[PDB]
Formats: sequence, C-alpha cells, structure tokens
Amino acid sequence: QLQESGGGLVQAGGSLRLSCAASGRIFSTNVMGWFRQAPGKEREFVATVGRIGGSTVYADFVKGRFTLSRDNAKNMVYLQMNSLKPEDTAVYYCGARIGGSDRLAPENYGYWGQGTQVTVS
Amino acid sequence: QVQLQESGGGLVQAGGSLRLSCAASGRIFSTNVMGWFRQAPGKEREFVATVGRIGGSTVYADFVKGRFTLSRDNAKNMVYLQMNSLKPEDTAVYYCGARIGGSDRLAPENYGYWGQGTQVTVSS
Amino acid sequence: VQLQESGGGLVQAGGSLRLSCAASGRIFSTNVMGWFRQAPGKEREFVATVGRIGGSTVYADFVKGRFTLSRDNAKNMVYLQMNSLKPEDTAVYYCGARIGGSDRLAPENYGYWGQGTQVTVS
Amino acid sequence: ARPVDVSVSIFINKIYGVNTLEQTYKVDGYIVAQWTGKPRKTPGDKPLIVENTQIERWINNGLWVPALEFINVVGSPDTGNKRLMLFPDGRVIYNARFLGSFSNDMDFRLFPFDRQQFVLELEPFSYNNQQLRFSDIQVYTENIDNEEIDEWWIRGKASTHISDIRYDHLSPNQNEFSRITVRIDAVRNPSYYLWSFILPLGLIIAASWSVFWLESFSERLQTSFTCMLTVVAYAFYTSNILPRLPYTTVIDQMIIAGYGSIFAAILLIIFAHHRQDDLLIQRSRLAFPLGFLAIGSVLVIR
Amino acid sequence: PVDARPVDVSVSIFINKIYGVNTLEQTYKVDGYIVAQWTGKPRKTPGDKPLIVENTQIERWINNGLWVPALEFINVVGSPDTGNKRLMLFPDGRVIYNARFLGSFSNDMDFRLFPFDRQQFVLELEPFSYNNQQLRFSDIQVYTENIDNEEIDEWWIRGKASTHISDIRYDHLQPNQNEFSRITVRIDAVRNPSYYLWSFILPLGLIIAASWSVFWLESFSERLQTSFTCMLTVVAYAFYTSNILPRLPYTTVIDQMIIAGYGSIFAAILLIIFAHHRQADDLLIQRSRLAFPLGFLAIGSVLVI
Ligand code: NA
Repeated sequence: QLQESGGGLVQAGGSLRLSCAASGRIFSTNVMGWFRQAPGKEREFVATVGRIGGSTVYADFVKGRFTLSRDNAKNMVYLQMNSLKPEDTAVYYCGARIGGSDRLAPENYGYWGQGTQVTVS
Repeated sequence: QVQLQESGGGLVQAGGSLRLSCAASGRIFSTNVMGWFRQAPGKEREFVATVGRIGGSTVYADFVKGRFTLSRDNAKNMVYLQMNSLKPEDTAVYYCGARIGGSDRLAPENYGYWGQGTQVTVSS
Repeated sequence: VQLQESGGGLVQAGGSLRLSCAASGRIFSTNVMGWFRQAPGKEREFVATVGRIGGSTVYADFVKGRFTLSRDNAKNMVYLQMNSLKPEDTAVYYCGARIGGSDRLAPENYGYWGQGTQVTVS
Repeated sequence: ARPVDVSVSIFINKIYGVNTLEQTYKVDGYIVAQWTGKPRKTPGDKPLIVENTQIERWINNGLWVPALEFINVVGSPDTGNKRLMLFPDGRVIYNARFLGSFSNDMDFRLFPFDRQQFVLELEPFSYNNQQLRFSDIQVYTENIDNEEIDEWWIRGKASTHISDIRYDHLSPNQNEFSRITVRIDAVRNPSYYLWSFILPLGLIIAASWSVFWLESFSERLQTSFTCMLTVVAYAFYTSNILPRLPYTTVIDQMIIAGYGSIFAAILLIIFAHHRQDDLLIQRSRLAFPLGFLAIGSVLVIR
Repeated sequence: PVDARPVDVSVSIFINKIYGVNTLEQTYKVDGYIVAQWTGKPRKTPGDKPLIVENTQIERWINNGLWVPALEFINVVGSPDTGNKRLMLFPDGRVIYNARFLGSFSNDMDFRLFPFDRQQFVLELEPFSYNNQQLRFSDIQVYTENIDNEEIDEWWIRGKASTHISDIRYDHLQPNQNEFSRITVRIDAVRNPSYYLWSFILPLGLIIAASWSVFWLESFSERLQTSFTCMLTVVAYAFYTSNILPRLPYTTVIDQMIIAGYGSIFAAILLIIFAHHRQADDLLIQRSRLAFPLGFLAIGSVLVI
C-alpha cells in the first residue's frame, strides 16, 4: 500500500513537497517512482531512481525543477517540486516497480496510491 | 486458406494513372506477405512490388523507376498499387499473390493463393 | 597453527627495531603470514605481507619505505625491519596468518593471531 | 548557448541470442543521428558523403561528432559501415550499422510462458543536456511474415522515452544527461516446450500413480523405484535443453512435485502394509491424483 | 622551476555489473566506468571553458606532450574491452580521464562450501610505468548498482564496497624508485542457495531416504535387487547434477551427499547379504529399518565438522 500527500494549490512559480509513505514488503525505496495524470491525459512518468548509484531518472519536462529524495529510515520518498507552472497541474501518483525492464514505464508499476492533487494557477 | 481478388485496372493512355487494389480474405493476419506481379502474353510472370523486411521499406522491380507506389491498409486487409506515368510496356494482367514460405520476397515460387488478376492496358 | 611475536621494546624517534614472528604448527609456507598493528583506540590495521608475484611485497601507505619484510622459510619465520620510527607508530604489533579469501590487506582474512608485541616511540 | 538538438532513429534488424544466465541479448541494427551545425561549402553545393576511414580525417580537422554510448551494451559493439552526410546548410547526419550485446533485467520464472522487454539505452558519453539533448526518437522494426517459425513473438510497436539522468557525483546545472530508451515487448513461443516437455512430464508423473493398481505390496514398492528413476531420467533431459538459470521455473517445480509424489507413494505403500492388509488406503487411486492437481494449481500462482 | 612531487590521482570506479563467474578458472566479468583525476599545469581552452576530447582525438594530445598515464588492472585477464573514453581539460590545470571497460578478472575463489559459498570479487589497479615518486593514488570511491529485489539475482551483496590504498615494492627493479601505488576494491557477495536446495539437494535426499526402504521388503531377492535400482538411481542423478553444476578441482557439498548415497546403498548391500548368508533369524536383523537411517545421519553429522 502507498499513500501520497503534500499536494494543494500553489501560485505559478511556487513550490511543493510531495510525500509517499510506503508500507509492506519493500526492502528499499529504490523501487518507488512518481507519476502524474492530468484530466483527459495519460499517466506520465515524473521521477525514479537511477540504476547505478548516484543517478536519478527524471522526465524531460522536469528540467531540473523537481528533485526526488528518499528517507529509508521512515521508508519514504519525497518529490521536491519548484518553479511550478500551470502545465504541472495534475494528480501526482506514487508507484512501486514490480519487475519489468523499464523504469519509465507505468506498466511495470503496481500498488499505486490514491494520488494527491497538485494545482497551479 | 486465403483468396485474393484484384481490381482497379483498365484502359489508359500513355502517361496516365491507375490504382490497383487487392482484397484478401481468410487465414491472413498481416498484409506484409502480399505482393503484386504482372504477366503479359509472350513473357514470363515477373515481380513488381512487395513490402520490405524492415519497417518503412518497399521492394520494387527495376522497371518501376519510382513510378509505382505500394500502400497498405492492415485494418481492411487490402493493398493498393498506385501506378503513374504509365508506359505502353506496362501493359499486362497484374496478379496479387500471398507469400507461402521460402525466404525470397522476389521469387514467385514462394507465392501462392494467386488471384484472377486485373488487366492493365496502356495505349499511345 | 601457533604464532609468537617478538622483538618489540622502547625506542626514540628515528630509531630501529627488528620484529620476529615464529610459526609453529601446520603451515604451507611463510607467504601466508602478515604483520598488523593496533594502537589504543584505533582499529587493527594492516602493515605488511608478501605480494602475489615473486619479488613483490605489500606495505601499508604509512610505511613509506621505512619497514622491510623478510623471511626464513627454513626456520619458518618472517622478520620486519623497522627504521626511522615516529611517535605515530606506537602500537601492539600482532602477527596473523591469511586464512583464505583474496584480500591480503583485510584483517578479516587472517587468524591464529599471536599474543602481540608492544612497540612504543617517544 | 542552447544545446545541440540531436534527432535519433534506430532501425532494429534482429534480436536474438538470449543468454539467460547473463541476462543479455544481441541486437543488429542501424543508428542514425542528425543535428545542425554551422553552414559549410561542399562540392557543387550538394550534400557530401564521407564513409568509414575518411570520417577520421574530418574529425581531426575540427568536425564535431559526439560519441553516443549504449548505456546497456556489454562490451564494445561490433560497428560495421558508417558514414557522414554533410549538408551545406550545416546539417550533419551520422549513420552506422551495429551489432551489440545488450543487457537488462530478465525474469524467466514463468518459463516457457515468460514475457520479456528488450531495451536499448542511448546517452551521450561526454556532453550533458545543456550541450547536447535528444530532441526526438523513432524506431523501425522488422515486418514479420509469420511468427510461427520464430522463437519470440513481438507484441506492440516499439516504445520510446526521452528522459534526463541526473548524476549526484558530478557536483551548477551541468550534471544531467539526455537518455533515449527503446523497448521491444515479446512473448516466448511455447509450442515446443508445451508438447515435448510439459506434456510428456505430465504423462510420466500421472503414470507413477499406476502403482496403486498393483495387487501386491511387493509390486507396488518395487515399481515406485522405476518411477523415481524415470523422473531422474527425465531430469537430465530437461536440464540438457532448458536454459541455465539461478532459480527454479515452472517445469522445475513440476519435476520437484514429481519427486515428492513418488516418494509419498513409497511411504503410503509402506504405511498401508503395517497399519493394521489395508487395501482400503491402498485405494488412494483418486486421492493421490487429486492431491497433486490441487498443489499443482497453487504452484503457478505467479 | 619544475615540480618533482608525485602527482596525486583521485579515482572513482562505477561498477555496472558483476557476472560470468568461471569457477575452474576462478575468473569473473566486470562492466563499469573508471574515472581518474589529477591536476597538471594550467592551460588555455576555447572560451575559458572545460575542453572535451573523445576517443581517437586523445591520441593527438598525447603526441603533443599531454601526460596521460596508463593504469593497469593487475588482476585482469587479457586486454579489457575498453569502450568510449574521454578527457576533460580545465583551464586551471585539472585533467579527468573517464572510460567504460569490460574485463575478466581473476581472484582466489573457494567453492568447497558450494552452494553456500561466499566470495570476494576484487579489482586491483596500479600505474603501469610510474612509481609512487611520480604517481600515487590519493583516494578511491566505488559506486555500485541500485538493487530492487535480490531474490532473482544469483549473488547477494552483503555490505558496502571495501577499498584500500597500499604500496607495492618490487625487488626485481635509483633508490626509492621500486614502489608503486595500488588501489584495491573488494565486493563481498553470497550465493543464492535457493535453486540448488530445491532442484538438487532435496531430490537427492528423497532418493537416499527412498533407498532405505529396501529394508521393508520381505525377501532377500527383493532386497538385493531393488538396491541395484537404487544404485542406478544415484548414478543417474550424478549425471544430472554434473551436467549443470560448475566444474571444480575439488568436491562440493552436493558431491559429498552423492558419495554418501553410494556408501549407504553399498553398505546396505553388504548387510543384506550378511544377514541372509550368515545363518539359516535373517529377517530379524533386517528389522534394522531404524538403525540404518540413524547410522547414516550419525556419520552424516560427523561429516559436518
Ligand atoms: Na527393473
């Protein structure tokens, strides 16, 4: 089970810190990734950890504005989102990679959370 | 298994245009195996066009010289041969065949389930 | 396998000593023996041992060419000629025997440690 | 200064040579990389083609040609013919044929019904996304006549992604690289494994239940060893053909269930011969079949 | 005005993958990147920005006098497969060398406890031509792969990567010029015994145990003949195992079980004949159905010392 939080309304240019609590059989937070889905559009990748140590994979629209971090102690990941713009308005979901061979593919993620709404004017 | 029916040919003046169509029906899950052939009285059945191995490519006989185009409609299981700048030498009955096996897209031997054919005549 | 160190004692900065480690028991050779040291509060750290290829010897970074390892396979012994001592070298110098693995520099791959010889530099 | 927009096209001719143990596969194809440099003068103001060894002479003279690395290639790829096409307007097209061993995560636990994702990951070796960024990616694959003769069944058109890899060990905004990712989905052709491996195994395991129809404790126990020996004889038939893996597959679990079923019968047969002449429990000619299928369904819960 | 001090070289090793263990040769394959950094004399660059030089172009700079020292993998087998390589030249004098590599590496590997063995995969790096008066390693950092689930992997990495920086003194070589700086990396791993416990050890136990059932047959002829089918079943199993398990110059844990099976069935054959041909009584000593499995497990216990 996964639960998101930290969404809300923010002014264009502001910041938000999304949080994803993980519970259950999850040896490490590496398997977790962030996604977003706007009304009518498809669920698109946002961020997850890179294969090799020190690397992180971000969607092309991030452009250095977001930053994925992890708190293995609390078994969590955070998406620090800055310089937000109206294009970023969507429901942000937190997923857990359940195999496959594509970190950026929603098809390879299960245990999705309810999602947390992010709205930018 | 399958059956093929040509259509779209007729009489046209040198330089005109025709569009041949071939409709397939039966145990066929792709139109990639279909190929156009022609055969005028006096000569042997010679290859004209079919799909290439890699996506986006198409194989044409040396006598096409870019004048004929093979298009596809996988949804309707139909192939089309747009023939332009027609010459009097293009006169023949154009056949539509389905590839049975082998590994030579150009050899008619590897094609079966031939159709009745459509006559294509080009005058001056 | 039983190891017994010897040769320690007190010396002033810039002095010299010659440690000896006698091996008694079932040992295939002295290639498997290595010198370590442990100062109060500091971990037991590698000092020296033979290299994989003949003519080579592995020394800790702090040796800086001062110490020299030698062996008398007949007498079944290894010697450590320590020169140009410094205060930082004060410690208990043990003598271990490589018990396997492929990390000559790893104490975890050594055993049959001796009682140790104390060396103190002023 | 803005980064160079590099458009990429990957043509995949063949994917084959899966190494289950190493989780690798071979890929033969072409790679095309196009970008726009500064205008230049060419013979007859027409496009200039430069092939193979002659490329090196333009690079030595200043022509910028960035190295694009296959992130998931094992060893140096086998590069065949390669050319440049230099347009007078500044456009540059780099084209090369490659054969490479590529790696990715591959799970064969549902063998012979497993499903794999063949991946190519491409990234500039030295230029970050402030200097070189992939603007788009297109993939072209083989037009299949019929897949009944093929080992893998492709499912869907190639999937693509363009993302940014941020490295924490390069220390301002100069530690992100542009990465292309291509994915080909495929399912294993199970026909052979169904008919020549799974089916004969079911017959062997089922035929071991015949011992219960023998009318002598001597016959039943002795024949149980011929069955145990048949499962072993079948074990090295599967081991000699099925891929080498560091874990058990479906077939493997069947084989293990076979060992237990026969070993169970040995105990029951002996238990029946000393419990009270218990031909009633020897009438477990239906219990054993039922118990196996029950545990068998649970085995394939993955 | 030269600088005769040793050049300090900082190294980073990115390990992508360790695989392809060859047990008889005691080798393994490593794919990754090696990054080496040192500070030279400042220089002018295009636009006072870092200059990138890739692959073949590196050779042109070495011909012009740029110092780029060869760093040898001491424990590599053959020439490693070097992929892309690059230099980055900064105006202030920094030089960074980076290269993708694939190589086969050797080390002392002990598989006697197979399939429950632990191994130390090692990388040893040293300059090929420059002693520690000219080139010395100042630090080493190692970055490995981020693992999702280890149940699918052949090996499990226990603990972070260990590193060492030591000096190697060569006798075969002016004074103080016979010493080279060496980096050592160590990755501790443990094998995944799952596959070998369920597909190899467990079926072999049922076979040995099943062979103890010969004592429950009510005839000498049946006891001695079925034993031969049991023997034949252990031999048929030794082939299945050897065809899959790795080749070694010594016995493993599974090899000893197989030998134990041979010994059990052979011992039972001697007991079956002795009981029947010592007297004319026999069936009563054959009621050792309990005594034999205990003696086997008894010896089976003292084998674990
Ligand atoms: Na028999």
